[PDB]
Amino acid sequence: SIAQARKLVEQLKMEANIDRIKVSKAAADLMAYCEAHAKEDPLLTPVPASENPFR
Amino acid sequence: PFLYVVGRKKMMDAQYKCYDRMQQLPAYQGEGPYCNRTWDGWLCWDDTPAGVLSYQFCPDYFPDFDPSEKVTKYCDEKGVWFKHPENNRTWSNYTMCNAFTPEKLKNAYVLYYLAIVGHSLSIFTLVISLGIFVFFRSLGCQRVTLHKNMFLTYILNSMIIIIHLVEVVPNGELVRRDPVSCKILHFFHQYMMACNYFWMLCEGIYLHTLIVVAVFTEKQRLRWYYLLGWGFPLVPTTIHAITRAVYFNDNCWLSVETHLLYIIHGPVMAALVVNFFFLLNIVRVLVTKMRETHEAESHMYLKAVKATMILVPLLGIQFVVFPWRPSNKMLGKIYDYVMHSLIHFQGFFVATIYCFCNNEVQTTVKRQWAQ
Amino acid sequence: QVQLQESGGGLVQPGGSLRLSCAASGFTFSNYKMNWVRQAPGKGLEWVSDISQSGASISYTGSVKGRFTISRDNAKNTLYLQMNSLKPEDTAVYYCARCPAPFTRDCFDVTSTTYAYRGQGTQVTVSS
Amino acid sequence: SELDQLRQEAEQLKNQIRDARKACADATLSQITNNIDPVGRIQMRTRRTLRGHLAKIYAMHWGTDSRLLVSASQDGKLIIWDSYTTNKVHAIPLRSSWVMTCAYAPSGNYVACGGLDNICSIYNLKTREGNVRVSRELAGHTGYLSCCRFLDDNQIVTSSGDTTCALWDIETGQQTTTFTGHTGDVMSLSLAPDTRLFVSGACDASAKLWDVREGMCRQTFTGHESDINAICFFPNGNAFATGSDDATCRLFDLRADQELMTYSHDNIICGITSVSFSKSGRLLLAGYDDFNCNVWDALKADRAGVLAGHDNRVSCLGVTDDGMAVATGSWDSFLKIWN
Amino acid sequence: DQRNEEKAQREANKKIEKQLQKDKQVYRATHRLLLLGAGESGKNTIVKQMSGIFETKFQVDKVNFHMFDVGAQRDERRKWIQCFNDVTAIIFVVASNRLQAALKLFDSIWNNKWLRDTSVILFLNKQDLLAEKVLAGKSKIEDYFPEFARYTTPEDATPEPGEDPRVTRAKYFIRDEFLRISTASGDGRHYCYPHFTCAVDTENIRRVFNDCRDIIQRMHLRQYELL
Amino acid sequence: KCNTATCATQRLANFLVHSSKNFGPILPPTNVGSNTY
Ligand SMILES: CCCCCCCCCCCCCCCCC[C@H](O)OC[C@@H](COP(=O)([O-])OCC[N+](C)(C)C)O[C@@H](O)CCCCCCCCCCCCCCC
Ligand SMILES: CCCCCCCCCCCCCCCCCCCC(=O)O[C@H](COC(=O)CCCCCCCCCCCCCC)COP(=O)(O)OCCN
Ligand SMILES: CCCCCCCCCCCCCCCCCCCC(=O)O[C@H](COC(=O)CCCCCCCCCCCCCC)COP(=O)(O)OCCN
Ligand SMILES: CCCCCCCCCCCCCCCCCCCC(=O)O[C@H](COC(=O)CCCCCCCCCCCCCC)COP(=O)(O)OCCN
Ligand SMILES: CC(C)CCC[C@@H](C)[C@H]1CC[C@H]2[C@@H]3CC=C4C[C@@H](OC(=O)CCC(=O)O)CC[C@]4(C)[C@H]3CC[C@]12C
Ligand SMILES: CC(C)CCC[C@@H](C)[C@H]1CC[C@H]2[C@@H]3CC=C4C[C@@H](OC(=O)CCC(=O)O)CC[C@]4(C)[C@H]3CC[C@]12C
Ligand SMILES: *C(=O)CC[C@H](NC(=O)CCCCCCCCCCCCCCC)C(=O)O
Ligand SMILES: CCCCCCCCCCCCCCCC(=O)O
Ligand SMILES: CCCCCCCCCCCCCCCC(=O)O
Ligand SMILES: CCCCCCCCCCCCCCCC(=O)O
Ligand SMILES: CCCCCCCCCCCCCCCC(=O)O
Ligand SMILES: CCCCCCCCCCCCCCCC(=O)O
Ligand SMILES: CCCCCCCCCCCCCCCC(=O)O
Ligand SMILES: CCCCCCCCCCCCCCCC(=O)O
Ligand SMILES: CCCCCCCCCCCCCCCC(=O)O
Ligand SMILES: *[C@@H]1O[C@H](CO)[C@@H](O)[C@H](O)[C@H]1NC(C)=O
Ligand SMILES: *[C@@H]1O[C@H](CO)[C@@H](O)[C@H](O)[C@H]1NC(C)=O
Repeated sequence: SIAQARKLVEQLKMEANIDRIKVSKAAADLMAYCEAHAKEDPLLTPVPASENPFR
Repeated sequence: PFLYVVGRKKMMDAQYKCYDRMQQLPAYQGEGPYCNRTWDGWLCWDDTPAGVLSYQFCPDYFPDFDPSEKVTKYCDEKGVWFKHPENNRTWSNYTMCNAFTPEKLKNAYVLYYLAIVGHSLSIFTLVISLGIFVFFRSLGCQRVTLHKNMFLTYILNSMIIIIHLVEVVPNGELVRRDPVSCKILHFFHQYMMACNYFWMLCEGIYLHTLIVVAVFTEKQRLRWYYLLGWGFPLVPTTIHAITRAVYFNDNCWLSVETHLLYIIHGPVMAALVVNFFFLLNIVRVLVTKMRETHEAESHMYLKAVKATMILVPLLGIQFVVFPWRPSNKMLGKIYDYVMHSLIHFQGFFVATIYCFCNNEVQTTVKRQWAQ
Repeated sequence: QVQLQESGGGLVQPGGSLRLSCAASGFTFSNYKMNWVRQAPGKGLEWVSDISQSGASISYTGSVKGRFTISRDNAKNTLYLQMNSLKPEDTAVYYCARCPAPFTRDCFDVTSTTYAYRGQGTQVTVSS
Repeated sequence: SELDQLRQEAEQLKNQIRDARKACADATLSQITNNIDPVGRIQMRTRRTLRGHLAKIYAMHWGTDSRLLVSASQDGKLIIWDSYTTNKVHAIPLRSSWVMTCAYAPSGNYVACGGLDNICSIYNLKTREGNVRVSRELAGHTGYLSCCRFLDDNQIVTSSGDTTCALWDIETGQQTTTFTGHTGDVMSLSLAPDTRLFVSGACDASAKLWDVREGMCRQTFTGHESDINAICFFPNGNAFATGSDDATCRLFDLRADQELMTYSHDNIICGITSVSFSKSGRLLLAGYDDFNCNVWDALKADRAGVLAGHDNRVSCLGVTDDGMAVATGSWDSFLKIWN
Repeated sequence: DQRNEEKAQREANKKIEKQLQKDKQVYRATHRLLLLGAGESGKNTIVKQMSGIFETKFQVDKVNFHMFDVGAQRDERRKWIQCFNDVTAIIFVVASNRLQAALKLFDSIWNNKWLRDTSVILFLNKQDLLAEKVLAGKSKIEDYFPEFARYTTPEDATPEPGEDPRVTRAKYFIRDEFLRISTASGDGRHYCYPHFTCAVDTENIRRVFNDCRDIIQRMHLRQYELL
Repeated sequence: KCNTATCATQRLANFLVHSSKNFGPILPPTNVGSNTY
């Protein structure tokens, strides 16, 4: 249990020292991506049977 | 008329048989005078003591004569047969022989509308049941496949029976003419009736091959069931029609007096008796499994009777346990009310048990309703 | 993250009493069946006792029946084990083990050597 | 003792990570998307029903052409379907019937599968004779194969019940890189769009972001209460969604390094078996043990529609590359295409 | 060339569907079994009597059986055990507190939502090893199972003629330990078939055949709402 | 005469066809009066 613990602490140090942006900023990029590709999403807006290969 | 020729032959048969019987029996021995033996136009009477009313069954010469009723002939105390007061001639009493009394007609029309309603209710429930098994493909299996064919026999047999009882039975003009078109409907009625009974045997063979013998199975071939249910009933129906068209060619083949009918009913009675032995083997196997799980004796009986009760309409067991109408008048009336209900509502019973009350069917259609 | 932290234990004379506590966090405590497991020195993990979600169904291993009492408090998100009449064979590291899935009758893998939903344990030593 | 020092040393770091994540949580996603219009009622209909599998289906994967798809059933068969005409293109008998995953190569020339045999088998679809045959058997995992995804015709990443993920060289058949760190069975993986990173979900209620080139774990995501059964990247590669046995779906952001949204409801008490995003990422589709698939509004955490045309546990689902249709596999041995 | 393109697809789909009919008959003819047991339960010797998973094939009365045993898989079973929800039966081998661990595993298998419709064939193995320990009397079952000291041999028991009541009561108590779990739930969808077995017994394969016949027979009776 | 249960429907049909019904009896009713035997 000693050797497994040295790697757990060493891994936690790598994940601790990372650059984190604000959640409001992160939520803004996800919202901006959906609106930018909203017209390109057939599941969000169903196309007529002429463009639907399954019909 | 052909039935007239049939009626005259039986009279001539009994006339010569009575002429020979009167020569066989010796003279009577009694202190008081005895009415001498004689043959009236229809029946044979032996030497009768004076002041005695003699009873005898009614003959079978005419359709309006009921062979269950009694013929009476009175011998006067002076030793002479009773004479009718109007004409003063030797007279036998045949007034009770009438089979179409207002009371007997009322009992028959009750059975008549019992058949029309039973087959109507059967068609409605079996068409819906057959549609459920056809449209819901998830229910599909070998058991459902045989049920579909079993359902169709009940549907076609019920439709033809309604046509026969509505378009042929009431129309006396059509029957008196005796066309080939009503003998055609009889061949189809008999074929679909025999197909119906032999598909009950197909269901029994398949279920007895699941529960009792070759339990692992999974290799059953429907081909032999299709040939037994749809194909073989053509053998006795064709043999019967040939002998009927040759030997007993009555109006629209409606008579049940000829023994040629046992060409079809004989085999179907043997097929349902086999279904009875399948039932006993399946209930016995079932009982041993309730004993292996140590089921209570009270819960063992209510589930064995239930399993027996739901297999009776499927296998046609009612035809085997009550295969003979009693001679007694009161018992015959109860037999008619019981057997006609079980016969004409059998298709409705099968559709209600094996489709409507089936747990696999219910959860399948209930999920689609919520969908 | 799911965290189970046991407390209590230590050195106790043979025949004494001991009460263990398991503070849970990171999950809906009331939705999970809880377990107590222990690992004797040199031996493998073994199941001790469990308790249902509402605390109605309670089971014990045969060696501790009549001596151990398990209980839970869903309001405080805590699991308890009242150890009475302790014997030297009871010396082991006792672990608080949660069943893997909520709203389940079965409880798999709680005695596995690498089970994730299990605390770090508390040492109980019964010796004179 | 020495164990207490290292165990407490790890405890101090978890507080530092939790405190750093709390500092970035100034506002939640539910508040930023409070003013956007809802997607309304999403009514999708079954357009195709793919029949032919004998036993329960465990996995499926769309081809990059958005027309062909491969499905894996525990009867020991890989079937490649033409979703347009429902015709079967290939029927591949498997050596081991206990297959738990399948993958379609992006080039369309290969498919992969694996399961309780602990082997990822590669099948060549473009054989000269015209009969699909095994091209490579990738052994080395000490546990069942749970997921596999092609990086290209020569590289594939696998996840296994041995708590590890591995990168394979198909030509050599050796593990180029082994990804360790999970403490439970890894159940699913999802490649980033640029194939530079990938995320994995495991039975330790945690998800980890891995670097393919370096082989190390960049970030570890927590928040689920039970085993994570499914994972899928957001189309931009900056977020991912997970489905767990805790009857919830969660959205995690890489740059924020924390959960952003939880997709749950009081009626749902069954685990999630599969997750996938729509083309724009606005819709989050999820398969459930209750035989139904729920369409969630990924931005507003509201349920938008239900795909309830299955009679058994939904085991897998996938959205085409062009976003035109969604395929659902289930334990009822049928695959359905929804539009 | 639109017609010729779709024509070859229908012809290729025809050859596939023809092959799938032959595989369907074989798949439905074979009965699949999952063999579970501890490391020292004795299941390895039973495989000898006849990789992540091992396969064993044997035929009894023209019936094919496909038995599977887990190989290189971790002791965490809650995920991979779901693959065996459609097997004919689970063969659970138990060495007659290792016994308590088998009871807990049996309880999880019996109560798992995906294994609710799966019957279990229970092999109470090591019956000759169990007999020797009871005749000696050094190790008492009452220490690990306190309710055994008040246990009484059932009336329906059928022990061997050459067997003392100490061994008969001991083996039947272990059987009731598992039967209490099996009869507590199920509501008649699956059943437990316990057998006092030995690793060298030749009736083991016949016992699996008889239980599978009983399993299939009750499955047919359930489809007709007869039982 | 077919007396089995499988002949019950036919017996009802054969009885009703000989009753007068709509167009009259198939055969003339039997006279059982003083003039007859
Ligand atoms: C509750 C949900 C399910 C509902 C299911 C319903 C199924 C159908 C029920 C129909 C009920 C009405 C039947 C009417 C029969 C014809 C009417 C006609 O006037 O005859 C009346 C009666 C007496 O006739 P008569 O006066 O001798 O004629 C003399 C004729 N002359 C004048 C020519 C001589 O008919 C008799 O035959 C009585 C028997 C009627 C038929 C059976 C009725 C019971 C059906 C039970 C169905 C059970 C279904 C259960 C479903 C849950
Ligand atoms: C629809 C209305 C009619 C429904 C009719 C249902 C009939 C069956 C329902 C009851 C079934 C259980 C009882 C059967 C009768 C008694 C059998 C003998 C006594 C008995 O139990 O014998 C056992 C051994 O099996 C034996 O000795 C052989 C048992 C063989 C049973 C065969 C059953 C055939 C049923 C056929 C039905 C046909 C219906 C036709 C309309 C040993 O018992 P024990 O000594 O351990 O304990 C006895 C405690 N009292
Ligand atoms: C739950 C609702 C649905 C069901 C409703 C049931 C209603 C029950 C009550 C009404 C039953 C129908 C009406 C009575 C019919 C009686 C038929 C038998 C009596 C009888 O006449 O016996 C012989 C004919 O049957 C024979 O030749 C013997 C019978 C054939 C036996 C075949 C093997 C049966 C095995 C045992 C099964 C269980 C039977 C009891 C259910 C002799 O005829 P005859 O012309 O000399 O008569 C002269 C006058 N009596
Ligand atoms: C979907 C929900 C679940 C559904 C489950 C199944 C439900 C089944 C329902 C029953 C279907 C079959 C029975 C048909 C109706 C009953 C017929 C009884 C006899 C009958 O004709 O009744 C009256 C005559 O009765 C009499 O003169 C006395 C007759 C006494 C003996 C009756 C024996 C009946 C045996 C069969 C019963 C079967 C029950 C189901 C197993 C009618 O004549 P009327 O009133 O005009 O007469 C006036 C005289 N003055
Ligand atoms: C009312 C009168 C005119 C009916 C005369 C008999 C025939 C015109 C029909 C009636 C019912 C038919 C049967 C209804 C159902 C079937 C099952 C069918 O096989 C299946 O359903 C298996 C799957 C398939 O092949 O579709 C083969 C034909 C057959 C025997 C049919 C053969 C032709 C039959 C005997
Ligand atoms: C009153 C008249 C119009 C009745 C005419 C009835 C015929 C149309 C029926 C009677 C027998 C039937 C046959 C009975 C049995 C079979 C075998 C059956 O075989 C299978 O379906 C194979 C099943 C398998 O083995 O897997 C195909 C239909 C067929 C030829 C049936 C075709 C329709 C037939 C000739
Ligand atoms: C003799 O004196 C009377 C004979 C007969 N009188 C009638 O009242 C005949 C009754 C009419 C029968 C109608 C039944 C048809 C129903 C079939 C289908 C019903 C349900 C199916 C749903 C799909 C006469 O004609 O004189
Ligand atoms: C399971 C319940 C179904 C109820 C269905 C109700 C209607 C069924 C059809 C009834 C037909 C009755 C025909 C009567 C004919 C007559 O009296 O002459
Ligand atoms: C479903 C049953 C239909 C029964 C139809 C019976 C009448 C049509 C079949 C016979 C047609 C040829 C004989 C017609 C009568 C005649 O010869 O004048
Ligand atoms: C048109 C066909 C004429 C000849 C018919 C002969 C009689 C039927 C033969 C096949 C009977 C099959 C009975 C079931 C057998 C089984 O289920 O194994
Ligand atoms: C299904 C085939 C038979 C259908 C019914 C056919 C009826 C034919 C007409 C009645 C029989 C006439 C006499 C035929 C034999 C003879 O010439 O003596
Ligand atoms: C299984 C085959 C059965 C065949 C049955 C054939 C019956 C033929 C009967 C011929 C009539 C015998 C009695 C004389 C009747 C008459 O007078 O016409
Ligand atoms: C399946 C078992 C029975 C098979 C044989 C059935 C024999 C039926 C015999 C009928 C004889 C009819 C004699 C002439 C009767 C008449 O027309 O008056
Ligand atoms: C399953 C077998 C059914 C048998 C049905 C038999 C019906 C009764 C047959 C005889 C009726 C009485 C007349 C007999 C005349 C004679 O034997 O010569
Ligand atoms: C003219 C003869 C008519 C005979 C009618 C009854 C036929 C009964 C057939 C029963 C078949 C039973 C087969 C048992 C063996 C099996 O299929 O496994
Ligand atoms: C009745 O028969 C006897 C024969 O012994 C005969 O002597 C007598 O005259 C007969 N009487 C009548 C009225 O025929
Ligand atoms: C004939 O029989 C009937 C019925 O039994 C009876 O009422 C009548 O008195 C008998 N005699 C005559 C001459 O009708």
